[PDB]
Amino acid sequence: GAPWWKSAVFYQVYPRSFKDTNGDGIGDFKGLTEKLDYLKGLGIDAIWINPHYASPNTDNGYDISDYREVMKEYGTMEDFDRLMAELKKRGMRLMVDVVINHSSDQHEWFKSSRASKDNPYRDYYFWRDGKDGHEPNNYPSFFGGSAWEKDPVTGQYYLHYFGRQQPDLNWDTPKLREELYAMLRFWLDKGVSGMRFATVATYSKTPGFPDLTPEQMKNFAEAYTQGPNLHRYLQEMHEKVFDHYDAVTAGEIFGAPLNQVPLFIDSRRKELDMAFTFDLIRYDRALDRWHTIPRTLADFRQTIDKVDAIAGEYGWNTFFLGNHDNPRAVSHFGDDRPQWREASAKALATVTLTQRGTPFIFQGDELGMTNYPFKTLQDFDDIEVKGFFQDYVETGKATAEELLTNVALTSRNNARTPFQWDDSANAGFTTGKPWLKVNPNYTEINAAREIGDPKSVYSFYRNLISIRHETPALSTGSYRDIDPSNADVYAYTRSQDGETYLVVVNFKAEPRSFTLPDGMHIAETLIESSSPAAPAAGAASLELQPWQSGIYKVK
Ligand SMILES: OC[C@H]1O[C@H](O)[C@H](O)[C@@H](O)[C@@H]1O
Ligand SMILES: [Ca+2]
Repeated sequence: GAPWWKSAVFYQVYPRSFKDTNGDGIGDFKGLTEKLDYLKGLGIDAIWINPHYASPNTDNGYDISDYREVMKEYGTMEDFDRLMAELKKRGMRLMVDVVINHSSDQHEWFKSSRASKDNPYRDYYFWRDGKDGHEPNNYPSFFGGSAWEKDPVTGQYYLHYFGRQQPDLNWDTPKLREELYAMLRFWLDKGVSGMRFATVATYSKTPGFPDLTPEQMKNFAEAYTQGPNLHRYLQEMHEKVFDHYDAVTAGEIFGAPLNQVPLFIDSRRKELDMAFTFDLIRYDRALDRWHTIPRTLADFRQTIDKVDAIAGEYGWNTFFLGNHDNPRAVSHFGDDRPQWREASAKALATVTLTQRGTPFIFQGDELGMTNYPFKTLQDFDDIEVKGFFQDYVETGKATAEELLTNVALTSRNNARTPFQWDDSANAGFTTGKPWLKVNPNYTEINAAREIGDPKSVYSFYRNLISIRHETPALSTGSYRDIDPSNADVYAYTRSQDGETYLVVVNFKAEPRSFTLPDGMHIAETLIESSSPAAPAAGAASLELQPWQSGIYKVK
């Protein structure tokens, strides 16, 4: 049979922005725990939570200062234990985020490492002499400036691919590997069902740290995935940790060329179980990560087809249209204008829930939440944007205005505005002042309004989750794009054990038709959105309303 995770629907919870229960304006574990019935009723099998560890929060949990303690803002270890127990009560599973490319610079390992060149923890991190009067080499940081920071305590520089307060951990050091493996066991021994490995493809660094070529410089995120020992380390982690448990692992394979993805997820390789890739969600992002490039449905569907191709007989993909690092799904891939938001959000739900792979729904997407109307500099506050200011505005490459107009569309804060529970003060997320403002559209878009409405985005998601669960081909079926070149109507089949389903989604705000492949006809209509009526049994074609979606069994 297929592992539970291949037929699961996951929901991602960004705990900081999901539900606050003590009026400090930051979401927490008690808030999440209080909302499990809501997630269970939606039909969710397992939740992935963003990092929940002790953290100075320079990067909202991705800078961890103690891997064996809970972040103070979310609660205590007891609250974490209660979350797990309450999930388990409901037959639901927890996946946690694992951030072991780097720690906080406040982690005690780093506090020791920096003390001297002979410190026992010195090689828990990468320390190098400057060269030619400046940095060890020309590596840039994702979060601005050089990836090398001089520490005058020793006069050497340490490596940080991300923030200056996120020094990279040195996987070449076996005692470091052993500490990380022991840390992973600490959490898995508590009963955690899954682990998502953040930036998993950057763990291996190239011996000697030679300069990037100017080609590599223009795509340094890819260069940082090419360390010669990467798969050696992932295999060791599996041997020493995951072989001993039954937790699912997922890698956030950021930066890596798609053709390398099989090395991470082929089950025979004993590395990771499934891939988060970024080819789709960044399919319209420029190399600088902040400009957008126009794309069409043909580019969208062709990327999916390529990502599907790298999950062979033995590999497996996740599928997602949003996460805490990206704009809102309906804003990004749909049409978020008041007249099309609901219709297009339903369309994208149909896509999400009928893809081959394990779908992850990001918190709020089931309501049709949208991008935020940024109005002030403060609205954009985020370490990555601070870095774009450093790299692009201080250097005179762009004005602040150019940067913010563009980051309005791409800002990670679009995804981090509080979840909109109801139409009370701050959409019911907090009784205090939320850490990020609530989107003003919460008067219209909120869970309490949608749950009771048969025609809401929520109810559609719920109904799609039910259909997928009921229908094996829709989870583990083969996938085939009916016409990769079509830029109007996305259509595809899922097949398993001699049953074939057809998914058809108009991405245009206009009527369009669709002719089924010769020899194929409609047998039954499982569900549709924005349709006035279902096709007649035997139909060789369909008339589509704007943004209409449907799933059909064919014959
Ligand atoms: O840790 C640095 C970054 O790593 C991953 O890309 C995370 O998904 C992102 O939120 C984080 O800032
Ligand atoms: Ca709180």
